[PDB]
Amino acid sequence: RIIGMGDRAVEPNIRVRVPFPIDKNISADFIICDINSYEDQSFESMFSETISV
Amino acid sequence: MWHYTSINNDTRVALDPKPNQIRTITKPNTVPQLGTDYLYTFNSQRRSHTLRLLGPFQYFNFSETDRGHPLFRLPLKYPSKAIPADELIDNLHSWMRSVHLLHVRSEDNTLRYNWMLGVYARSTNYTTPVGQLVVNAPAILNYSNPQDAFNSVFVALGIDYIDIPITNSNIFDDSSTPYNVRIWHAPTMTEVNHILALMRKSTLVSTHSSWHWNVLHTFHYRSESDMIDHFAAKILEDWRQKEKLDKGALVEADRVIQRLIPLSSSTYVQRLAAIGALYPNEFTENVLDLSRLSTALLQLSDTYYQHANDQLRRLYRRMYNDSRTLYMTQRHQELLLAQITADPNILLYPYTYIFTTIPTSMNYISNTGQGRIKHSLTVTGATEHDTVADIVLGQTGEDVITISMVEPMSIAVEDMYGYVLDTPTRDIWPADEQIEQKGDAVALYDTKTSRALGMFNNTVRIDDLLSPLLSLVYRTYIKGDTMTMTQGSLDHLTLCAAVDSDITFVGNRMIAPLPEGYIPKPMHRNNSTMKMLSLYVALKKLENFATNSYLMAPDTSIILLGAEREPAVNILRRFNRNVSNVRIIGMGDRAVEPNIRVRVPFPIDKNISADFIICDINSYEDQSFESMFSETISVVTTCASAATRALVKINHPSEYMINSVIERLSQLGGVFYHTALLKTASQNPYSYETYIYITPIAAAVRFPFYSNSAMINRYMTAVADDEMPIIPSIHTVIKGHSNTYSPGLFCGCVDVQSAPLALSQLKSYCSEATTWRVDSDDNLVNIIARIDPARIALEFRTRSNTSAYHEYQRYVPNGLGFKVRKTREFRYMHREVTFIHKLMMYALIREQISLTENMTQVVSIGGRNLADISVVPLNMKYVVIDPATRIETLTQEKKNIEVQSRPFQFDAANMDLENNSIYLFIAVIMNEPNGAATPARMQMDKIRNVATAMLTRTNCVAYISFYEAGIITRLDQSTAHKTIRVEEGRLKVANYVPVDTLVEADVTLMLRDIGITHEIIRPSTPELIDACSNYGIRLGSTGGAVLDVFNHYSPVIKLVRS
Amino acid sequence: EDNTLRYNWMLGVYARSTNYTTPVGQLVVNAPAILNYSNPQDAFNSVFVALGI
Amino acid sequence: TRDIWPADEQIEQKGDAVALYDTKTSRALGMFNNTVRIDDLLSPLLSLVYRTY
Amino acid sequence: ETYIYITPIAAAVRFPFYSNSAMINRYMTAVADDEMPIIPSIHTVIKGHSNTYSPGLFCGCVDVQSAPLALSQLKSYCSEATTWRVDSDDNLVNIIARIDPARIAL
Ligand SMILES: Nc1ncnc2c1ncn2[C@@H]1O[C@H](CSCC[C@H](N)C(=O)O)[C@@H](O)[C@H]1O
Ligand SMILES: Nc1ncnc2c1ncn2[C@@H]1O[C@H](CSCC[C@H](N)C(=O)O)[C@@H](O)[C@H]1O
Ligand SMILES: Nc1ncnc2c1ncn2[C@@H]1O[C@H](CSCC[C@H](N)C(=O)O)[C@@H](O)[C@H]1O
Repeated sequence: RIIGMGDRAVEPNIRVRVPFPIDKNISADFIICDINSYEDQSFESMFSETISV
Repeated sequence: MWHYTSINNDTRVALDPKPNQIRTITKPNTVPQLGTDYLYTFNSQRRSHTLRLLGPFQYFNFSETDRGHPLFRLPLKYPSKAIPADELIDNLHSWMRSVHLLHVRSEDNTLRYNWMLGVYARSTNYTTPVGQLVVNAPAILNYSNPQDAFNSVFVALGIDYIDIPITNSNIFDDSSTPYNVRIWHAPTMTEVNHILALMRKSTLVSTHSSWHWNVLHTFHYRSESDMIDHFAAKILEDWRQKEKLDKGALVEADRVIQRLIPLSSSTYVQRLAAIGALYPNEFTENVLDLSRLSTALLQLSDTYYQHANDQLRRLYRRMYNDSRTLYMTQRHQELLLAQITADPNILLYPYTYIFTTIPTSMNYISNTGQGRIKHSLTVTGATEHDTVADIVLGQTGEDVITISMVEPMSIAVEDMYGYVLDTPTRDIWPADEQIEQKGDAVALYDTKTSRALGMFNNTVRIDDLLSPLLSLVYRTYIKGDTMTMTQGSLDHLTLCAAVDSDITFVGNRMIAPLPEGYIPKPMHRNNSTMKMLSLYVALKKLENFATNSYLMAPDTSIILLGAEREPAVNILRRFNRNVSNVRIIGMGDRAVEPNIRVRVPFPIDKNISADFIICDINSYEDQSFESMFSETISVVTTCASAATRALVKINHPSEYMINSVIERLSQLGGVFYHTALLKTASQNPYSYETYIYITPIAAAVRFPFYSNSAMINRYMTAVADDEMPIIPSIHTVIKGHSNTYSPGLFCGCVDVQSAPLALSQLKSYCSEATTWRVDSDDNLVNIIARIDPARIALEFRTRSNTSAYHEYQRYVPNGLGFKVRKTREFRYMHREVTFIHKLMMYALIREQISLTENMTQVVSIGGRNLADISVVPLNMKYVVIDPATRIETLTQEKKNIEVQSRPFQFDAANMDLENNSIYLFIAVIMNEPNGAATPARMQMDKIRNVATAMLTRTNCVAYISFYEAGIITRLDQSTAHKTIRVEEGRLKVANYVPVDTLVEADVTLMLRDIGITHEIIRPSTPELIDACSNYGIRLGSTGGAVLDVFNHYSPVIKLVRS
Repeated sequence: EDNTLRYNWMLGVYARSTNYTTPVGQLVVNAPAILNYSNPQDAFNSVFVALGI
Repeated sequence: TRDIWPADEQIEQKGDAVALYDTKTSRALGMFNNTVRIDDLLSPLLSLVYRTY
Repeated sequence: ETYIYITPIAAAVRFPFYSNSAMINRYMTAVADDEMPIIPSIHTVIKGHSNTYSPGLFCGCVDVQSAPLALSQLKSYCSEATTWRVDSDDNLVNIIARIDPARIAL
């Protein structure tokens, strides 16, 4: 099973947010995260986004 | 201050061959043989013949004399490929052979040959004064410096300008040109100012900022309607050149600005020029760019006129009225300042204007590539809704959206054949309970099983599930195959259903040969053959666990008692064809040769005899119990003595029937018999059709009888007529935050303008959704949504609607997905057995909670905000106690939800439960907080310590679920093990880590001296029906055999004590 | 532009196939927008009132 | 390599991140960043073993 | 663009944090705006023993009669060079040379 998710996705990729509100029960053996973008925001707000990922 | 950089260098000027090499690159190209230089692709559009010559034969116009004669005509008028690849190479060679230009070989190494003007004269046969000049003196076309190339052909003639038609790249598109160009005589800077002021008030002309050759030249268009096709073509390029510059890179496109500048023009390109000269915020693109573009940009220009917003409109209107000057943006202007000082004496567009206000973007995000986007909606957001519209949709069509149901599924190959064996447990049949069980069978029989149960029984069948796929490996069989290997599970499969005829094996592995011209018919399978082929296998599995047999030793006899006339015999005969001498006999009370028509058992004589008997007797409605019983019981006792290892079939597994079957065997036969019933796959789920396998003991049987009856119990749960069939349906209508909708799903289409209006409301009923646009410029968006009671119970808690309008509105227009062709949607979805088991877990507790006098709070321990359904009423507070979960937003919106971020414990050290708290203990009393595995002696304390406290706490029910031991061996002898695998010592359900079993005999006994009240309630059929009906979920067929066993051995113990 | 319209297939192809010769097939030449309807039944009510048949 | 994060250097490292972020990395560094990419390096060859296939 | 791989220890980690930060340091060397983008270019011109040329490369063609005249001067700016005639009887020789600061300083 190879699943794909993101905040701009298209079937069979599923369009969601990160982390996303409660429920939905994400689960896997491996996760590869490539989150980032797309310009821009001040440091005090950017930090809270990077650290939350 | 970024001031990006670039390299500006003429790209046309540096194409012209040398004056002494111009000889080489023209005629002497007969030595080489083309091949890769020119570009050719062919489409069966049809038709397309894009044959395009590249440098140095690009921008080359063709004379009408040597155009048609040599080549072009005939190759085109095949027309339909055809068109051998040899034709192009050999024929194009023939053309390029006979061609040359007039020139003079020079000695100076710093000369260049004018290509453009040279080929212009040649192609016109030197007819005009411009082309005749280069006949008497062909050395005029040699120059050492650009610009000075043309200065020599205005002074020598006395003319002011030269007009020249353009070149079409495609050499098979023989049509009139869209426009032409005109080159003006202009030496100095002061001349350009004089000419461009003269270009005004004249038909239709244009320019473009800078120029190649350092000499003024302009464009002249044919008609007004064919100008916007050229403006919209250049504007598109400038948007790409500044895309790489604004980020910062290296480009080589000289000129700096590609945008065209309309001089004397109409009124359609003044509107178009304005919108293009402000670099709109098409990011991501949107716009509807692919097509038609020429009309999409006209709609775009209408946007900024009123939009969006302010000084953006003003900028637009400051360009609409003007459109006479070149508008630049500081940074982009600097490129000209950087290169105007690098080399003096170079012409630029006199009239420039600089502005620094973009200012900003929205911005947007979207995509325009094939795809069908799924959505996942939530119950919180940053917006506030109150009293909104009812966004109505209707009409699906049958072309775009097809609605069906069974559902069809997709599995493997060996998984088609598996079974689960049960085992008796009782050793005595009381004479006081022998008439108690009878009364249950008699009273039940009178009224047939629930009408609601039969809503799925004869509605869907195994045939409709497996056949669809089973007849696709038929197409695979044809022409194609690999190593097959006799005996294997693949072997008898492709021998059976795929091929009516026999199968020849050569090497025990190969499939050969091929069907030359005759196509062998697909074996016609039947409803009464699928049950027999999966039982034949089970029969061989019950004999010996050793795998890879399936074939018998020579001189073995098997007889079937059908179920005639039915095939099966032919299938189990062709399979045993190769193996020496095997006898497969078929009999029944409706049979046809080679099947023998008889009765059962049949009067004396005839001497029936075999090694194995498979009985499928029954039917066909109807007769009263006292007469039916005597028929069912007479079948068993006449197959038990007919063979040594037979298997029989009974209806109504009611615990009376099964016990009367054993009773009638233990008395007659010597040394008793050993009996055990079983289920197999492909038996039509929830059909209460069990099978009884009979073995001649091996000594003396310990526990012949049944006690609680686990597998049978399924049957003994049906009830008489009640309420209604339920039945899912469609709505095609949406209210805003309004309760009361029937289970099912709904779909339609809405205006893209109010697409995100619908999405903001769908969150109240469902979590999943699917959208797509049919075509890029239809503006209609199709929507499918599915109603789940798992979200309804979470939506309508209080009054807060919120939602997130802002989030979804960022899709319009494009970004909702694009999908062509047709698509089919189904009704009953597909879920495994890990999910359905839980749907029965919560369907049970819901009945128990919503019945008691009074409640204070419902408490769950472990989960993802799950088991929300079951909390009744919705007014009731809901508490979650788990170490890991998401908090805040969901708990802030007055949902009466609260979460404690602490690990619970079961030591009776700090217990505080109190009046009316309902605690759930799902799976959190098993393994560790991380995901390891715990002993079986450390899980008992999690009940002892909860009870110890509960003894003093006022009537406070605790709901606890735990695994029942005995599975150890019950799923070890079985053949179905795709899931619910047992790792010798531990149960492996789903994922996690395999967990230890709990000895039910000890767990029950140990609570008879500490605890007070402890009732064990197991989920039954009624919970299965309600689960499948509300959610709309089919049973997993091969997982259905898993459910009706796994379900039983997970007790839910209710500790309701005061 | 309205997303809640449906095109009458049966009547449309009937007229086309007869070269719009009959009064019923000529009606849909001057005004081909008559074949659009939002509600069944009302599809046909428009081609009896306009003809008088 | 480190085992302790000093509480006196936790705000010294912060000041470096905050002061640096404000101004994007060197313009000269970006002369090669978005100018050349892996795609332009490997794809040329990667699509020649396509013809081999 | 670095990546962070995370593993659930196996017992207790010794050195979880970073000190000098070697791989990260690369990032922490960028500065604000300064001078110029530099950018290589072409010259198509040769002076005899005269300093001050912009980095990059230059090329063209000369009369074969004065081919070795150019070669005697290219040695001042570069070490590598490439020449070829187009055709046997053109008498034009194409020259490509590349400027190296490893030779300028010598
Ligand atoms: N939690 C989140 N919030 C916002 N955007 C997210 C996200 N998780 C992933 N993304 C997406 O990740 C992207 C970072 S750049 C990703 C590369 C880009 N998708 C490409 O195809 O080249 C953003 O476009 C963003 O939409
Ligand atoms: N002793 C017996 N008396 C009556 N019918 C018997 C019988 N033994 C077998 N049968 C037959 O078994 C059938 C039960 S249903 C069998 C399935 C059916 N033949 C089919 O092809 O789908 C009855 O039709 C009955 O004719
Ligand atoms: N002290 C405690 N008491 C009860 N549950 C606990 C606990 N500590 C942790 N848990 C929870 O028990 C769960 C074990 S795993 C349960 C299945 C998992 N929630 C799923 O959705 O698939 C974990 O989710 C964990 O959050």
